[PDB]
Amino acid sequence: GLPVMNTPGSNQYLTADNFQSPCALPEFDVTPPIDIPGEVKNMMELAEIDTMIPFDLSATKKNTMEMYRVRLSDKPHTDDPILCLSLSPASDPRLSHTMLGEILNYYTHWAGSLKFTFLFCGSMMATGKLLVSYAPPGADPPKKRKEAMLGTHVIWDIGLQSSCTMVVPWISNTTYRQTIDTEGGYISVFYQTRIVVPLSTPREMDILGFVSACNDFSVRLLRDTTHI
Amino acid sequence: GLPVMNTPGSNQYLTADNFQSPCALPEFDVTPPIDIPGEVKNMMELAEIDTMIPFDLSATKKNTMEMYRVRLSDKPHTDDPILCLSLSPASDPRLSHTMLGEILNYYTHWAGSLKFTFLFCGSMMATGKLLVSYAPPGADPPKKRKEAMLGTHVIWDIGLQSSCTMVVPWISNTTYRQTIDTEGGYISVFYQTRIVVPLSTPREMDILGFVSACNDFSVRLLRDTTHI
Amino acid sequence: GLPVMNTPGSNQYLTADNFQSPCALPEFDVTPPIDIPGEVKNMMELAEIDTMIPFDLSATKKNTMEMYRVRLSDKPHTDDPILCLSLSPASDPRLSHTMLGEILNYYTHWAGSLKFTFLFCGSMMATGKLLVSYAPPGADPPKKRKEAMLGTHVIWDIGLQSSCTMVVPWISNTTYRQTIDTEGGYISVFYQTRIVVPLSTPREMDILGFVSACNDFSVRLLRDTTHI
Amino acid sequence: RSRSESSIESFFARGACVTIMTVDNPASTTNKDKLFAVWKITYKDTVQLRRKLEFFTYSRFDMELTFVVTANFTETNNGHALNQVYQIMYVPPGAPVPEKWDDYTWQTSSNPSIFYTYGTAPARISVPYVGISNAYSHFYDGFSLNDFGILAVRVVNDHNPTKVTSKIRVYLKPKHIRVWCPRPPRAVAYY
Repeated sequence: GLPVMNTPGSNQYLTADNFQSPCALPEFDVTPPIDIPGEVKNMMELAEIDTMIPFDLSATKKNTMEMYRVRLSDKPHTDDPILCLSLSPASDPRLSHTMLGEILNYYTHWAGSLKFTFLFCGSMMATGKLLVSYAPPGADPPKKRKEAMLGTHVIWDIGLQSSCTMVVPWISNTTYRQTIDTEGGYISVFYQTRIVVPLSTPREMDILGFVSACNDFSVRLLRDTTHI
Repeated sequence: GLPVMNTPGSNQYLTADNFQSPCALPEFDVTPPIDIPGEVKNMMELAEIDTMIPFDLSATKKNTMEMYRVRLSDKPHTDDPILCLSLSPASDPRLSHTMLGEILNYYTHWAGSLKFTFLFCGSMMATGKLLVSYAPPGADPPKKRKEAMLGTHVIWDIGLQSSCTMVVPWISNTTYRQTIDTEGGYISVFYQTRIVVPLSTPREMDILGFVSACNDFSVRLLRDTTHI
Repeated sequence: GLPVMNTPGSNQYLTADNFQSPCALPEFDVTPPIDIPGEVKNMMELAEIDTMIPFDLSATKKNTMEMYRVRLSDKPHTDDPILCLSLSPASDPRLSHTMLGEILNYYTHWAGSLKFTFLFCGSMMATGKLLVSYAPPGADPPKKRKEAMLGTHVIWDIGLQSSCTMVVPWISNTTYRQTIDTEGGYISVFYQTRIVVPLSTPREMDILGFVSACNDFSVRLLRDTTHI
Repeated sequence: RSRSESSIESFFARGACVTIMTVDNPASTTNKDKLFAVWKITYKDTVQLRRKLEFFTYSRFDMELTFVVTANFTETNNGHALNQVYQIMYVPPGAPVPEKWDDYTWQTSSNPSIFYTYGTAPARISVPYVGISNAYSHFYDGFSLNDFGILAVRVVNDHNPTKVTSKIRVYLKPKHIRVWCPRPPRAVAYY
């Protein structure tokens, strides 16, 4: 009847396509779905959940709660960072294992703003001030508190607020960061002042760190790799 | 379902065709493009750019700046042309290597108006008059200044304007000139008067020549040949 | 997608069909055509052109101007026709070679009205009367002038009008005449009176004959045969 | 006169075989590596296309790829076989490329794939512009060339005891092109 011409591309299965397929149970009525609470509509809405960053990946400390706290102490008051942290959400083992990172693993380009958090979880009576600094990419992580105070940085008073939060900003020439290897910036924490305390209270506080995506974050070009 | 008949031509790949093909990344969002300045929309908009004509293709002078100037001198005042030039944009090595020519190379018929230019680039104090003549096709290039003055020709005073421009007109019976071999016309330059000068200023001026297409120019039936 | 069924007839090349075929130069712009004068729109508009009828196909007289004139003479005044002529535009060698016939050759049925002409081309002073008679088909060509005068017939006076024209009419039971073998009618010319002349003027006049189709003529079912 | 035949498209838009991927049926006998063939889509081999592109500095273009496959038995022997089927994998930029014949990559969900059964309408897909930047570049004046993915082909019928070599011409044809900053063209010679 109607004259037609099959062009090239006919009879090839193309995984990456979708066309109305004939259904194998056309009579069968499907069970209606219910309003189960907690429907996810977009992967980003998981990247948006602040999760813990394994700061210590020392064979010993890893694979146990210990890989998540930072032993804020009161030992010789050195001048290096308390914990430096490169913001290559994918190019860094520390950040790689996070949830954010887990979703990033399934994509090649992603580009947004990471927001971090540092919940202090030491004595209620303990008190001090730590300097948290954002070394922007291209540069070098600061090694002295001084250098870091010159840069951007919060001066977070332990005693006043148990948690310093802070959204690092989005940047990239190539307006989509590549997950693979090589920049991204850093985040360090400096003892600004020692963590002074009243009575026998231990001189061993700890700090937890979070990370997540902000609304501006997004990913593109999916790429699963998981195999065996 | 709908009865159909596959006519001849089905299942043949025809390089020269275009049909909506199934896309391999239907989910993938493409990077939006920016307003990069200098977008070209049509090849002609390159043919429209006056470029330099290698007047001398002598093995020696060629493949170096020297293949582009004309040694206007003050030696025995001969009566031949200073530089004759056949306007076969493709059938002539001199004009072949130009940009115009480069685009012409990718087509069989083209048909418009070439506009030439002769920028004199000798002393500011130097002065003279050269006769530039358009011998139309079919005829023979003029060999004496006299014959050329009878034809069409500008009398371009060096001293008054450093550059004689002049659009040669479009002609052809076969209202599309064929790039291959055999007419097209000529363009000669005659010393009209010697190039007189004041003091030790050298008696060696030079002249540059340009060529390009005018709005009426166009090409048709593409034909790439480049191989190895 | 859309469910379809290829019916019989698919993938067969059928010379006698026409379907939009993919074009091999979709970018290529065609040269616009001009108003060349003398565009033909229908083959009939050639059959409509009176051409000459080779009355004599005698090996000798043929293949030279001689195959077209009739030696009207002034020899023994016999009583047969001057030139009988069967109107089988195709079934008769004489009429076959004409232009009309040439187009008829490319068809099986045709059916219209032939119009003939007899341009006398003898002395300006010569004079006489010839009887031209249309023997309709089925009958027999007339052999005496008398019989022919009983039939339809013009009495054409040489002296008054140098040319007798006359449209023979269309007929056929089978309302489309078949070109092959067997009727069609005849056309004869009788000396009605001798062709009397003044002085030494020669007693050898001549007459030319034309034939062509009228508006009612048409052909159907094409059939080329030309081979080797 | 009209300009149409020389617009950017009419110029660039033209099917041009850019390569011939060749593979061999997994003849368990002695087939070494011809098992699969893989090619990183790059213009840089077809002088023709290459040249037309270098006429500019920047450009964007949805590339469409057709596939023409051609087989034949290597041994004049009573070569029998059932219509084979080729797998055509497109590997988008920055994705792992198969190594083994049976490397997990063929299975990996990311990669759009094609199963073309021999002797049928030529296969075809069309990746859209995939530059990470805003246009593919043709020249660069900086330090650490762009990608357009990888094609990968492998026969799928396995224990065939008759070697069946097969070429696969790829006919890439730029579509929806747009260019920037024309540059003088390189002499035919250097390539």
